[PDB]
Amino acid sequence: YTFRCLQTSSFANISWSRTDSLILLGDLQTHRWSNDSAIISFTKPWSQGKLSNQQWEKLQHMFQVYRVSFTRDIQELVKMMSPKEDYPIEIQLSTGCEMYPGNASESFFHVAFQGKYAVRFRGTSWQRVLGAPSWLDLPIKVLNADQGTSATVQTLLNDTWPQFARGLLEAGKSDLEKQEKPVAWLSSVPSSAHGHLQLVCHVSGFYPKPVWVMWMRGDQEQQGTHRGDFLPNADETWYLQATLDVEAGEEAGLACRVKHSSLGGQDIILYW
Amino acid sequence: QKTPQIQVYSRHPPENGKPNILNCYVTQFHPPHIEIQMLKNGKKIPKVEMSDMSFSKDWSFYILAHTEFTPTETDTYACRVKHASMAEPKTVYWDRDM
Ligand SMILES: CCCCCCCCCCCCCCCCCC(=O)O[C@H](COC(=O)CCCCCCCCC)COP(=O)(O)O
Ligand SMILES: *[C@@H]1O[C@H](CO)[C@@H](O[C@@H]2O[C@H](CO)[C@@H](O)[C@H](O)[C@H]2NC(C)=O)[C@H](O)[C@H]1NC(C)=O
Ligand SMILES: *[C@@H]1O[C@H](CO)[C@@H](O)[C@H](O)[C@H]1NC(C)=O
Repeated sequence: YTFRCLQTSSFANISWSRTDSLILLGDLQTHRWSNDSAIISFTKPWSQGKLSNQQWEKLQHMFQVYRVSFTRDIQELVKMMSPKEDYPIEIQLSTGCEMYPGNASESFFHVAFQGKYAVRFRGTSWQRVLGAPSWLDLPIKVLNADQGTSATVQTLLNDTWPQFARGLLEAGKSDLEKQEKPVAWLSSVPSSAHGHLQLVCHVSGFYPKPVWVMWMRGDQEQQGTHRGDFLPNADETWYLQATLDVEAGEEAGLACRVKHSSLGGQDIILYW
Repeated sequence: QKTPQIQVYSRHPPENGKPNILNCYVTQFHPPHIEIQMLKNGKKIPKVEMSDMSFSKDWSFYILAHTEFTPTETDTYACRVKHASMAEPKTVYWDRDM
């Protein structure tokens, strides 16, 4: 399970900006924070984790001070060095920790600039990453001078994230382990070849994410089964489709088999 | 700049006359400024819910638009996206068979 605070910031000019953020624990959204909103909203009944209301308020206050200070800094950093193209500026922040079994965790603070991975935080300082424009070295040097901010980021990565995230993981364990059953249905589309058909197995509403979907001829797995990408549902269950290219007449006797943790061992076997 | 990929799919098996939810998953676009519309017979559906703008490990933006719909034999459904990476809006029609 990865705990991650994702921030999307847009600087249109020297005055206009908007920053929007959310928090995810695994594939479940736990918090929301829009630009116009002054307070962070819970999107789950367990989003406070194991924090007391006084502990949550101190964490929220830190974020409130940070959002104004971030906006102010990027603005200052841009004004102090006109980088030929001052605006528009697109910033993506990803900070949190990867949760490993046994109270162990690995914290991170990564930054993308204009859609590309630009900066990281390691030890006590910000480091430009391979590929980021070299002129970013100057604002990175300015930012690194502030030992106070650097100590907060150290506190955040070493104390705030691993402790808040473990508590969040504990309070959200039953939700992250709830079993939702997949429902399967079949269809076909004529393929770009005469006497060729594409068989589609649609699988939706399952939770957790790990699933197995295969087109079969009895006990024989059809190697030609192509798994699509995992597509979200609004209720945070998953959707997936697996396709198979066949010659006309070869559909008869084919089945879609789906193995999911919510079905026990009773696999869905859906014949064409 | 990155061009948006669009995928239109339903929550439940589609059955004519049975209420359902139509999904439109827009991904791989940069920058995050985007206009997403869901259409029924080319006309904009008024009740469309959007998830909060989020991104993947590889910084690829993603958003899910969804709406309540009742599939029919004569109605067409679509998801139209307008993004600066494209000269024209991209419309992808719901095909229950794909
Ligand atoms: C010319 C181009 C523009 C430069 C682009 C360079 C890329 C960005 C470099 C890396 C991103 C750094 C993030 C900025 C953090 C600055 C926050 C700050 O200013 O710190 C504290 C306030 O922040 C805090 O409370 C601690 C920071 C923790 C942030 C955690 C929240 C992130 C999760 C959404 C107050 O300092 P000042 O008085 O100088 O304003
Ligand atoms: C947070 O944890 C990091 C380790 O990831 C600590 O980093 C060390 O900091 C000292 C200076 O204070 C450096 O000389 C070491 O080289 C750092 N270690 C590594 C592995 O880079 C950091 O000090 C901790 N900060 C707080 C305030 O707890
Ligand atoms: C974002 O919020 C800040 C603080 O409330 C405000 O000054 C700024 O104008 C807002 N930006 C937009 C585009 O809403």
